[PDB]
Amino acid sequence: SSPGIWQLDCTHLEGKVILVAVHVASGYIEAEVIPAETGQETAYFLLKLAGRWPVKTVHTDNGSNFTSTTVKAACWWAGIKQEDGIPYNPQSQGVIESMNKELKKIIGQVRDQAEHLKTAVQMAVFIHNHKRKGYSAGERIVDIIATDI
Amino acid sequence: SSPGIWQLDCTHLEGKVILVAVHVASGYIEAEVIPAETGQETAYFLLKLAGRWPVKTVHTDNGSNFTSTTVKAACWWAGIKQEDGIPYNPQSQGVIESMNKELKKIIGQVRDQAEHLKTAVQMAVFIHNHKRKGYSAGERIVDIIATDI
Ligand SMILES: CC(C)C[C@H](CNC(=O)CCCN)Cc1ccc2c(c1C(=O)O)OCO2
Ligand SMILES: CC(C)C[C@H](CNC(=O)CCCN)Cc1ccc2c(c1C(=O)O)OCO2
Repeated sequence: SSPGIWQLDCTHLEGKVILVAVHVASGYIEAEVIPAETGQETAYFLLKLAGRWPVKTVHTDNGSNFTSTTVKAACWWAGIKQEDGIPYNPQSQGVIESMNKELKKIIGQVRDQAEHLKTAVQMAVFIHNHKRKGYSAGERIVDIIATDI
Repeated sequence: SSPGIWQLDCTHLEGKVILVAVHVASGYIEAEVIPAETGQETAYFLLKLAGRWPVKTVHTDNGSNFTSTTVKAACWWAGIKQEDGIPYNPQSQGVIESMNKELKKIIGQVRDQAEHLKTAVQMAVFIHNHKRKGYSAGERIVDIIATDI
């Protein structure tokens, strides 16, 4: 069910890891900076996400997170169906690749306004979610979910 | 105005600080655990919040955060109108007091399922936002904002 489908995405910058969740139908994102991708960090990120939006299904970003007993525990706790992130539809790869490039571009544009990478990432999330393309990703996710309710 | 109005709230547990943002019209919350309330932490919290929901006005929780140059910078950056949290309507105090008590109750109910307080707080956010009272706070915030769009 489209309103509840999210995709995990992990990208790298400044020797750190940026963990991203994308709401597939809208392009809306949430992101955090972590020292490295672990099952524990991914699990905690999902708990946060699921308390904020009605997360039904998550396409996990890799096999280690898919396998992680802590990720499995969090998905159980939060009522999330854990699925693989295998792009059966092959355009899914390019969309995420493009989003990572786009996010890094925005991060570079704001980078000098913040001391810490985590702050620049949140500024980039803001800009991404507010950008009109016409509705913004923030507007689309709200409309999609409201219609579903 | 109503769709974009949030209230900051700071409460204490286990020698730590729980920073809460409440969407006044719906009762929907976002929360984080921090070692202590500083302007820096409050500012960062607001940047995160504003990238995720259309935050127009924030009733700050105290005068130190209202005054903080870092909080002011974040509100400027994110297009947030910073206001005081003075309850001209005196029922506002009791509503927040009650929410803090309610949150702590839920935290106590989940506390043994997580090692770390921050995790229990996110579990409590989840339970709070999903609880049907009939719509949940999560459903109400989405409806309110969608209608506004
Ligand atoms: C709001 C922005 C224009 C300036 C804030 C204040 N920053 C500055 O004024 C310094 C910018 C000069 N390079 C950024 C900020 C807010 C809150 C934080 C931060 C940072 C950050 O700088 O990363 O770290 C964690 O908590
Ligand atoms: C999902 C929950 C039932 C179990 C997770 C795994 N926890 C356990 O199984 C231990 C439970 C001990 N009572 C909780 C968890 C997930 C992710 C984290 C955590 C914690 C946490 O425990 O606080 O800390 C930071 O990152």
